[PDB]
Amino acid sequence: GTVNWSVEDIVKGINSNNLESQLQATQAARKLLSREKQPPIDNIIRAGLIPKFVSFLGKTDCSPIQFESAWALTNIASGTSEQTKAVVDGGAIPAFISLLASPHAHISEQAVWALGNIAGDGSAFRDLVIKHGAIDPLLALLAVPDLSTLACGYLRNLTWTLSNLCRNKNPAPPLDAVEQILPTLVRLLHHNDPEVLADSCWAISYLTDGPNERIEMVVKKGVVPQLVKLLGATELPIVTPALRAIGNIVTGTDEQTQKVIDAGALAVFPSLLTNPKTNIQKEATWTMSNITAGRQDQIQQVVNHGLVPFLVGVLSKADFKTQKEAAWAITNYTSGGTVEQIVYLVHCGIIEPLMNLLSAKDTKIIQVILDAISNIFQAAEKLGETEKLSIMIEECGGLDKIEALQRHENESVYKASLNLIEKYF
Amino acid sequence: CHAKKPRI
Amino acid sequence: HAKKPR
Repeated sequence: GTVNWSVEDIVKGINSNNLESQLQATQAARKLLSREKQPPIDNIIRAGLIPKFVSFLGKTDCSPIQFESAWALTNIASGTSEQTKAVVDGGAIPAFISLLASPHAHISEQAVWALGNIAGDGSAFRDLVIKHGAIDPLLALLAVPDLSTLACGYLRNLTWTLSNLCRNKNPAPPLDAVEQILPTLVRLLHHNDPEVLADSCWAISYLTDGPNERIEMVVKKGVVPQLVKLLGATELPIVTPALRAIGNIVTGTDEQTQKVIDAGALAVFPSLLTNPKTNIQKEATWTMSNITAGRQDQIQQVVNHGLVPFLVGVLSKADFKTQKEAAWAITNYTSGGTVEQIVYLVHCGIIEPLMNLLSAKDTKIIQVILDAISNIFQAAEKLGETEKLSIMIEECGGLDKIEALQRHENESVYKASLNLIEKYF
Repeated sequence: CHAKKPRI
Repeated sequence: HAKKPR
């Protein structure tokens, strides 16, 4: 009875003075906007209906029309930024925040959903949702002794909308807002539903992507151990955001990185660095490169966990992006590691996998590899075994590579190559 | 995490 | 020796 209407019919019903006719027309609009194939969002917008839907959102006496217009506006705001802007310009933000207090959970859920869609457009609409005062009523919906008493979908949508209020940068979410939200995020990170856990890890990942003060807000809440626990989950949808959050925390201070080491993260990296997913391997090797860029006690923690062989394996076979992050890890290890540690590197078999990558077209990776070779040679001088290193590099096909790199279009490549080809070869 | 998601 | 981003 409300299926396959026309925008003309929907408009004729919404512009009647019959609340039941308007309810029928708004339901027909919801069903139109609920279709997977080309929902006529732009036709509905041009018809001038968003204002009437927003006005229906305030009809507490007809909760059904509230719910239907909430659903309709949710799906309009789910689209392009211009469409979400139509929704916002109609005055829907304050109305949805008012609906967050509805006695009907199917209506407050839709208000949560619509505000999540609005805040997900970008930082400006996120901050406008926060200025209209959404965080207090949103977190109030989660103020329960046990979260398991709520409904799966309700909690999932609340967690999602909360993660979208932590999302986007330039600017990053307001600090007072992050402080208000984090406590509830920790609870949700300790929930049992994998969807809630995945969106909570995504939220933490957003909050940790920035200056070390943000990383510190998060780390000071004691979440690293739980993120490392979820890093070993069997559901990749949870492992990906968790690995991203841990890798972001490793971009800050050495003390913050130590928090990750102390939590046990390194014991999971044998599997992450052999993971069938290319992006898991890339993220894990990048995080390793930022750990090898830290203190020598942390490089020693890497060594102790048997992860140097896994980095050798990644430089031997992986996506070129993962191989490049591995090369960066090696260069950082050799730049700030002890001599003994560099000798361990060479004893694990780094030379040949590193030299077979001096045939790549990317210039940066060549620079990184050559800097690492230089570091290893310098470490060999302190031991007086640069001839052994030279024989090694020459017996895997390396000297040919460096010699040819002299004749490389780049300049830094040529000069580095030549200094190596002279001081040692 | 999808930036925006519709219902049905 | 240099912590880098993605």
